[PDB]
Amino acid sequence: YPNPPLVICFGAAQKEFVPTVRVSHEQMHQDKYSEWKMLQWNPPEFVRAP
Amino acid sequence: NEGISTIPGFNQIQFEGFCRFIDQGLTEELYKFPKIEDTDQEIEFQLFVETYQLVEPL
Repeated sequence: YPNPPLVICFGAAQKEFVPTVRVSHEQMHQDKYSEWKMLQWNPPEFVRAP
Repeated sequence: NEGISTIPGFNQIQFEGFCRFIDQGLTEELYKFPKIEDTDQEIEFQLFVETYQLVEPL
């Protein structure tokens, strides 16, 4: 056995998947995704480190 | 509201300036136009800022 202990990551393989989805009070524009980056500066409490 | 999340356009200043002009300055200047009252026996009129129509260039 190699020196670094092996770890097993059991689950599913998905490209970009955010499982924690709740309701956010503040919302942004519907179509303009160029201003959706503002909510990644002050994120909701549950999506601070997804 | 634009420009708070990305870099604004380099021609937005003159764009909004010309828009503000063609929106309010023409009417503001036509309002201060004086009224000429003469030609009693003749048919004339004054400057009424009610139509205010600009036609597209041919």
